[PDB]
Amino acid sequence: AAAKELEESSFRKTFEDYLHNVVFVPSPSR
Amino acid sequence: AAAKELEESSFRKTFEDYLHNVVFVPSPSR
Amino acid sequence: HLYPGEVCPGMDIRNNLTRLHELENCSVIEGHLQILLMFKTRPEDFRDLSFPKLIMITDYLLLFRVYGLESLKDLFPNLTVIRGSRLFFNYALVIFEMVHLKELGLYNLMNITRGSVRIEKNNELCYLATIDWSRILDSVEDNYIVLNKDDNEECGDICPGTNCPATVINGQFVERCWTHSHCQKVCPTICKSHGCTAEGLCCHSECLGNCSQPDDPTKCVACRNFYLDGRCVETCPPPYYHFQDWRCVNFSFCQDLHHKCKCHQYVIHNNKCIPECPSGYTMNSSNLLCTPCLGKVCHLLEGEKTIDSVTSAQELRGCTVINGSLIINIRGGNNLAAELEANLGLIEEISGYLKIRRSYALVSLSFFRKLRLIRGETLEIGNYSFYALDNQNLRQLWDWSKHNLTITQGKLFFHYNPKLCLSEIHKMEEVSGTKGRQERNDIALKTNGDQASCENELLKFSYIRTSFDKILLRWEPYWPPDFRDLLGFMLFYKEAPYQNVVVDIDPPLRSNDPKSQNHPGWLMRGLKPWTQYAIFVKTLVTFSDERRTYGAKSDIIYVQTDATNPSVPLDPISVSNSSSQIILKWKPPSDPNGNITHYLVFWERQAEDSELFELDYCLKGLKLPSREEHRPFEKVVNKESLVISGLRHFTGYRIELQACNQDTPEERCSVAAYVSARTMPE
Amino acid sequence: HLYPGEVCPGMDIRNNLTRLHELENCSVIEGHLQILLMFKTRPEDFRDLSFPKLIMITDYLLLFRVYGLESLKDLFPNLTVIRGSRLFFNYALVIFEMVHLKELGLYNLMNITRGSVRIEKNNELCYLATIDWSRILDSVEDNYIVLNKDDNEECGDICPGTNCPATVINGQFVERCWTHSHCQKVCPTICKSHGCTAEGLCCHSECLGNCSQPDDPTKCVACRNFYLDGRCVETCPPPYYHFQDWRCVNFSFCQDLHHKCKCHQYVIHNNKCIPECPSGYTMNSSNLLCTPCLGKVCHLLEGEKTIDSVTSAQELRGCTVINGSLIINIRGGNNLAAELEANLGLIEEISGYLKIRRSYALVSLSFFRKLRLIRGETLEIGNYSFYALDNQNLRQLWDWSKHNLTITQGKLFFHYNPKLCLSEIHKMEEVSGTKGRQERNDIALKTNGDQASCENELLKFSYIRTSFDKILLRWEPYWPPDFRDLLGFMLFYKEAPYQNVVVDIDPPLRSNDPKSQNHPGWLMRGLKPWTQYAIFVKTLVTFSDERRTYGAKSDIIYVQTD
Amino acid sequence: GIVEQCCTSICSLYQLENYCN
Amino acid sequence: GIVEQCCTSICSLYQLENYCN
Amino acid sequence: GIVEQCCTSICSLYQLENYCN
Amino acid sequence: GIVEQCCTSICSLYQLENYCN
Amino acid sequence: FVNQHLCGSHLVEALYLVCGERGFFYTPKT
Amino acid sequence: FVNQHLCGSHLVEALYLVCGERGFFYTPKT
Amino acid sequence: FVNQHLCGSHLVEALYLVCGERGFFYTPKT
Amino acid sequence: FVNQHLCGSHLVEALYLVCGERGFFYTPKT
Ligand SMILES: *[C@@H]1O[C@H](CO)[C@@H](O[C@@H]2O[C@H](CO)[C@@H](O[C@@H]3O[C@H](CO)[C@@H](O)[C@H](O)[C@@H]3O)[C@H](O)[C@H]2NC(C)=O)[C@H](O)[C@H]1NC(C)=O
Ligand SMILES: *[C@@H]1O[C@H](CO)[C@@H](O[C@@H]2O[C@H](CO)[C@@H](O[C@@H]3O[C@H](CO)[C@@H](O)[C@H](O)[C@@H]3O)[C@H](O)[C@H]2NC(C)=O)[C@H](O)[C@H]1NC(C)=O
Ligand SMILES: *[C@@H]1O[C@H](CO[C@@H]2O[C@@H](C)[C@@H](O)[C@@H](O)[C@@H]2O)[C@@H](O[C@@H]2O[C@H](CO)[C@@H](O)[C@H](O)[C@H]2NC(C)=O)[C@H](O)[C@H]1NC(C)=O
Ligand SMILES: *[C@@H]1O[C@H](CO[C@@H]2O[C@@H](C)[C@@H](O)[C@@H](O)[C@@H]2O)[C@@H](O[C@@H]2O[C@H](CO)[C@@H](O)[C@H](O)[C@H]2NC(C)=O)[C@H](O)[C@H]1NC(C)=O
Ligand SMILES: *[C@@H]1O[C@H](CO[C@@H]2O[C@@H](C)[C@@H](O)[C@@H](O)[C@@H]2O)[C@@H](O[C@@H]2O[C@H](CO)[C@@H](O)[C@H](O)[C@H]2NC(C)=O)[C@H](O)[C@H]1NC(C)=O
Ligand SMILES: *[C@@H]1O[C@H](CO[C@@H]2O[C@@H](C)[C@@H](O)[C@@H](O)[C@@H]2O)[C@@H](O[C@@H]2O[C@H](CO)[C@@H](O)[C@H](O)[C@H]2NC(C)=O)[C@H](O)[C@H]1NC(C)=O
Ligand SMILES: *[C@@H]1O[C@H](CO)[C@@H](O[C@@H]2O[C@H](CO)[C@@H](O)[C@H](O)[C@H]2NC(C)=O)[C@H](O)[C@H]1NC(C)=O
Ligand SMILES: *[C@@H]1O[C@H](CO)[C@@H](O[C@@H]2O[C@H](CO)[C@@H](O)[C@H](O)[C@H]2NC(C)=O)[C@H](O)[C@H]1NC(C)=O
Ligand SMILES: *[C@@H]1O[C@H](CO[C@@H]2O[C@@H](C)[C@@H](O)[C@@H](O)[C@@H]2O)[C@@H](O)[C@H](O)[C@H]1NC(C)=O
Ligand SMILES: *[C@@H]1O[C@H](CO[C@@H]2O[C@@H](C)[C@@H](O)[C@@H](O)[C@@H]2O)[C@@H](O)[C@H](O)[C@H]1NC(C)=O
Ligand SMILES: *[C@@H]1O[C@H](CO)[C@@H](O)[C@H](O)[C@H]1NC(C)=O
Ligand SMILES: *[C@@H]1O[C@H](CO)[C@@H](O)[C@H](O)[C@H]1NC(C)=O
Repeated sequence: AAAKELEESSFRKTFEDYLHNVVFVPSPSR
Repeated sequence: AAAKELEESSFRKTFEDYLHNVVFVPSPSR
Repeated sequence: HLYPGEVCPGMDIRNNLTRLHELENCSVIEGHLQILLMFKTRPEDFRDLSFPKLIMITDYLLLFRVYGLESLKDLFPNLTVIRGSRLFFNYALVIFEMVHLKELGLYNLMNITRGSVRIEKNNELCYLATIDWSRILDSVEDNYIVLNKDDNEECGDICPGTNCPATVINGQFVERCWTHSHCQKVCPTICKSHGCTAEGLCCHSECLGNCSQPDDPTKCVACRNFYLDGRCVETCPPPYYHFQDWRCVNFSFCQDLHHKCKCHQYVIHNNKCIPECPSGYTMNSSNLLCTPCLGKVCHLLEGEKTIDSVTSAQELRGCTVINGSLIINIRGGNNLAAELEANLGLIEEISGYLKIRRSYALVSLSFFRKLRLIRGETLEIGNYSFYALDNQNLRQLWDWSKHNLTITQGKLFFHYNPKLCLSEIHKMEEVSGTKGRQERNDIALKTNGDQASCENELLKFSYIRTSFDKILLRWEPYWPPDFRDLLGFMLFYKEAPYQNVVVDIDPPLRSNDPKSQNHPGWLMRGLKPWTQYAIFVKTLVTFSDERRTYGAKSDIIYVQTDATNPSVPLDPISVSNSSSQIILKWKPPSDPNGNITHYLVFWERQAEDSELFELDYCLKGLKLPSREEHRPFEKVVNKESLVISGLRHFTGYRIELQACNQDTPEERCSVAAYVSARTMPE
Repeated sequence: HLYPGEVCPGMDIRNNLTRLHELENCSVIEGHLQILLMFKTRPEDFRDLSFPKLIMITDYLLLFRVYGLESLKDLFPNLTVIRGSRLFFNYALVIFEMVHLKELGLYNLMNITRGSVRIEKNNELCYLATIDWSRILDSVEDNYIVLNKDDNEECGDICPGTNCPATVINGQFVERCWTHSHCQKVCPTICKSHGCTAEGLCCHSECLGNCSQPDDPTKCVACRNFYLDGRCVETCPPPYYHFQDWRCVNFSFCQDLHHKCKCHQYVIHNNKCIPECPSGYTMNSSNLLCTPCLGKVCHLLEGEKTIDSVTSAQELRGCTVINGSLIINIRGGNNLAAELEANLGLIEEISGYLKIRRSYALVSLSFFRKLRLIRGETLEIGNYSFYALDNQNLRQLWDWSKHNLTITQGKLFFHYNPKLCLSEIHKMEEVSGTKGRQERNDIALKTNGDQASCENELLKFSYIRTSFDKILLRWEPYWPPDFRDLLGFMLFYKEAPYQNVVVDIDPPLRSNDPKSQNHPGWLMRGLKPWTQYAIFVKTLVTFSDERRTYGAKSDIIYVQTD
Repeated sequence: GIVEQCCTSICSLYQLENYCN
Repeated sequence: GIVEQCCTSICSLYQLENYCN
Repeated sequence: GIVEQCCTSICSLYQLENYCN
Repeated sequence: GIVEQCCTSICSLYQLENYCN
Repeated sequence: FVNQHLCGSHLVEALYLVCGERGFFYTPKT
Repeated sequence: FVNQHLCGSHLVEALYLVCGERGFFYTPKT
Repeated sequence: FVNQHLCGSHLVEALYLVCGERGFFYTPKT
Repeated sequence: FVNQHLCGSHLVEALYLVCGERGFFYTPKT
């Protein structure tokens, strides 16, 4: 019933992931 | 919840089938 | 004697009663009897038709769609025993689709040894509730009765009076009968093994069900085990041999039985005339004895067999090698597992694949006793040597302590198995050694074992705080290796006077673990005093498509609450049976609120009312009614009454009664209940 | 005038305020701006720091984990418009994980054209309920606000009196402000598009939000669409060309822009300086015009792209040929479908496979407009050109009237699609022409379409008997090819004041069909007179593992009692 | 089998003619 | 990627050393 | 018989179909 | 620094492992 | 002649209508 | 040195502890 | 299709409506 | 493992417990 909240939390987690993925590689260029 | 009754009806049907399968071929021998 | 007729092995009768006269004289039919499909018969075709000679049938008996027949008391008045070697979907008596069949009259039937009875689609039959199957059968819960005239409650299946035993079963006395005339015979509770005679005396130790004389092997009716020449015997003396679990035959008999397939040629083992020898054995040209030797292949029809009952099972009874594939499908509802085990896989190998589809009640696979190797030389479609689907009760496959498994080829197919968690699945992958085969969706990772948290992770409680109205638990906060996946805490609680065995909690901030000050907890308010409770906790985490972190559950724990002040001591009755004795009796309070230690009793001397001392009773109007401080007290222990002595005649008394569930420190006691009384005058 | 500063296109600032002085004078920053990861900052590092020079940002703006900052009314007192071409998960304003950030004071912000606003993990921020997003945004239902100081109700975010509009929205008058001083400005119901001036008069038809004088293109503050030399203009007069939807430049400018990748070399089409031409076009050595010719391969990185938002989408805006595979995975919660359609597959071919995993709000695939062919030259593992999983709102794939589908290789993979019934699935198998490929359990025959009765069979009521206390319905008894499989009749009944849209019945005896007197019925007692009821019946039958006899449902009928 | 012919397929009268003698 | 290295695997200090300059 | 089927019982069209050739 | 890691933050055993050789 | 999938008593009465007279024996071996 | 899967502010503070000084630039092209 | 017990000319016309064409022959032996 | 801010002899004994053996050298240049 409330499984939209369950996927909403994963959506929040994905939003957490993507900003971190932006922050992650501008630095390794060697 | 009551799915045991659902499979029980199929069990009844299988019991119907098997007696009919006994009755079916003692006759074709040619 | 004991059996005047003959054997006459079982032949089944169709379409008219003409071939029925072939089976008249014979007393015990080896095999089975089926009577079927006679649409052009009449009720007058049975009145001149009776067979009292039959007493016992070995295997089974069947009645199917024969018109005009209404009873069986005439056709078979004296059938008594069904052994049930060859069964029929775990039945031995088929009463089915019989138009006009309204009664049985099968009073002489006493014991059915192995099997059950199914009755269906017989819209005339009654007198059925008057039949105690427990006297005749052991497992009475395997008897299916439906679609009958009793299902539309009309039949008064009564007897005139006393005779028929009216025995309580479930709600009241059940009068036990067969017809309006024939009662159902009950032997007493000591003659149950071998039957009883007419007055009720126990029969001989080899009789069964009925005996003509009490305690006589030469005057039984039916043998318990074996028959030999006017005597029911416990065993075959030499040189005789047990034949089909009912008699003793000489060597020449089973000898010459072999000489007739020139179909079941026979051999001898263990003083028994048997069909065949198991593995490691050899025939004998002299005496057909299963001699041991060095080194049994039951090659199937088309390498394949659907297996659904004991009727399927006994075809592979005693087999050692199966040259084919097996299919397990039992739409059941009854555990046949012991009887399933009793004639199954004393084997190691299956040459082809193995299939298990849609079986209901198979909780385990331990009935595969010696099963070791899966060859899989013919695979299931989709390239599988193994199949599994729709098994609502299957939990364990095997204990992998001593059970082993070797799988040559093929893969695994796991779907819709709601009580089969992935732990033993991967253990079967491990012991199989075939883990480098299974692709994605060879295991349904959403349906298999999704009714109970199984796998590994256990919660451990750090602290417990109890009260009479508060509960706090504290436990180690577990975190999966992705800490974001923890959604919450599932908690199950209930009360439990036995020990033979819902809320949710938000997760706290993880944020560190030098001092992760995040030991999670929940307060319960809904407590009853002195009351035992059963609580356990499960961890709610996010599902992942990968090998998901299995999540934790807690132990079931039992915590009794403390105890408050007990309730009002109910119904204080204060009677004075003497001039100084007052019995005070009472009921227990509505809420003891702990184990009641005693009853605090206060009796207080109420003086006479002071307005009476200044009234002129010599004037007309002389109507006289015939009626901290330490008060005298009592701690009534383990009694709901108290007589009080040393009391004044003609003095009213106030009584204050309380109960007490605590006595030794600082007495927790009830609230005050009051009464007043008066002693008798002297 | 209208923009005395400069452009100074977007560069993002990290670890200290040293590089911030690079972006001082500039009037409107092209691109985006992010400020991130400054732990060692102080509140004293902002009182001597302000930029009123910026008024509009084109694409987006982001604030992430910078300490000591508590407000924004000083750093950007006069930022006004966000256009939002390049978005950020359908957001253009990111305020996230900002310790000490307690208020905004972003009063001069008037319109955010495209995108949304997401606020999270900012346990100091308040003044949040005093912000009418409908004045600034359109799709206010796409704004995510959680984990804040406002989420533990403490802040009295008030203003001393009248000034701030106290407007009823949901339950009562909501006072609208930015700080305890800064009210939220509300233009009247006629100056809504181009904004209003201070006294409330409408601005010019090319202004936007603010104007220094009412109804003056030479005295606006922000242009609606296009800027040219102190005048907000509706389009480019010749010889000028639209650049990035905000201005008009000559041939010389966009010409000399091309000469610097010797990275986004530019061309000109449709009076516009644009990056590239679509398929069937050709450059020009003279003027870089997208000339038509005879015969756009957006070749991916490793032939694969997860697609999740508009930010993923605009990378493939206007493509025609995909030399790769696509992954459609949107754990969404909001329908992006119109804007999803706005920049998607005007294509016909996919070289590799297609994947659709766990997407929630996608009710349809009609945003795929022109798609015809899947080459499938790289398959999904397990030999699939196609994938489908866990789509909780997907019902229709396409209308197979005009939509076509051509599949070279690979197979179909259908699981847990609870409103995707098997009829259109078999239609997809038919129009695909690849029906002779799917094995067993390539379609989950238990979970696909199991939330609404779909397939074919319709119950038809023979007789209707009504009362004020009795209802009897009689219908034609359907019987499947195995009559044993019918186990009962599911009936759904309720009352219905509108027409904008529970009991069971045992099956009667079939036994024949010259005269099958088994027209089944149910008597209803629970009737109210003068009352409209909505009743419909479903047939409860036995599941089989084969092609199961689909079962019947009745029509939703409306019966008004006495 | 029986439902293999009369329920899986549909039996013909010639198929049932073998189930006459 | 980031969780591809620090959450799918576990990052090393040498792996994060490239995320120092 | 005739009234045994059409008057005792009621004949079906399939029963009368044997009374077509 | 030292209190920058063990008093401002809390040091880990892996952080102090660089302060083993 | 019905053209339909058949089970139960429908199939039973169909078989009795087909057989009429003898129709089926029961000698698999004898 | 923790040996654990890392996300969120745990991973953020871990990265800040690794970087200390400059750590990361933002020049993909310039 | 009537569902009724039938005799006489009712049954005769019913049989003629069922038969239409040939319907009935008269060869018991020949 | 304590999870606490550390100074003084607490931190000294913590460092000695971490080091045990050699732990620290003194060659900045040599
Ligand atoms: C009907 O008569 C029998 C005769 O004894 C009553 O006892 C049952 O006897 C059979 C045969 O000996 C027992 O079966 C055996 O079970 C063992 C395992 O327990 C198995 O290894 C053997 O192969 C054989 O199958 C059966 O257990 C036994 N049952 C009882 C309850 O004693 C039977 O009870 C009589 N029926 C009634 C309703 O009294
Ligand atoms: C903020 O200012 C704009 C400026 O007009 C207000 O109008 C909106 O303008 C945009 C830009 O043209 C419109 O988007 C367009 O939509 C069409 C489809 O309808 C699409 O084909 C174009 O490519 C373009 O994207 C938008 O529809 C339009 N909206 C309205 C309601 O007029 C906008 O309303 C202002 N915001 C507020 C909150 O007042
Ligand atoms: C049932 O038994 C009667 C009685 O005869 C006995 O059984 C016979 C099989 C045989 O062993 C006799 O010696 C027994 O006394 C049978 O009737 C006899 O049938 C035979 C031929 O079958 C005939 O020659 C006799 O004259 C008959 N005698 C009488 C008194 O009728 C009968 O055939 C047996 N039926 C079956 C099916 O076994
Ligand atoms: C060995 O046994 C055979 C067979 O036993 C007979 O059949 C049994 C079912 C049981 O009824 C036994 O009592 C029977 O004896 C014997 O052959 C029969 O012997 C009896 C002797 O009373 C004779 O009347 C029968 O006609 C014989 N059967 C035939 C077909 O002729 C045999 O005599 C036994 N041999 C020894 C040495 O005991
Ligand atoms: C912000 O503007 C000031 C003012 O100078 C204007 O902008 C310059 C870029 C140039 O175009 C001048 O003609 C304008 O009047 C800038 O301060 C100047 O900086 C330069 C160094 O680049 C210096 O030589 C001048 O003397 C400065 N002039 C004044 C009046 O201070 C400042 O650099 C601009 N900031 C940025 C980031 O461009
Ligand atoms: C063609 O356009 C260029 C560039 O346009 C300039 O930049 C725009 C953003 C806008 O601000 C225009 O008003 C600008 O003209 C012109 O080159 C510039 O011209 C101005 C004239 O005022 C001059 O001050 C600049 O120094 C020039 N730029 C350079 C790098 O020298 C050019 O003049 C335009 N040509 C025509 C015919 O209009
Ligand atoms: C299952 O695996 C077997 C093993 O490779 C496949 O069978 C082979 O098929 C090819 C051509 O079809 C033959 O040349 C081989 O001789 C076959 N080998 C065996 C052992 O049968 C089969 O194609 C696979 N089926 C599926 C559905 O995957
Ligand atoms: C999927 O199908 C392809 C096509 O048959 C299989 O790939 C072939 O594998 C064999 C040996 O592994 C090669 O000789 C062929 O060249 C391959 N063909 C192609 C087109 O790649 C593949 O094995 C199949 N995979 C599964 C899981 O069934
Ligand atoms: C089958 O398993 C039998 C019991 O296994 C024994 O106990 C377990 C705990 C293991 O340690 C196992 O190795 C032991 O042998 C064995 O007796 C038997 O050899 C096994 N057979 C095969 C083929 O593995
Ligand atoms: C794609 O579909 C377009 C519309 O299809 C037309 O209508 C349907 C009902 C069919 O009858 C179809 O044959 C008609 O052409 C077509 O215009 C177009 O040619 C189709 N393209 C392909 C490759 O099939
Ligand atoms: C009884 O049935 C058998 C076998 O079908 C047949 O030979 C015999 O003629 C039948 N007898 C009667 C009277 O129908
Ligand atoms: C600011 O940071 C940059 C790079 O992070 C660095 O070059 C510069 O020295 C820093 N300045 C100060 C004052 O910290």
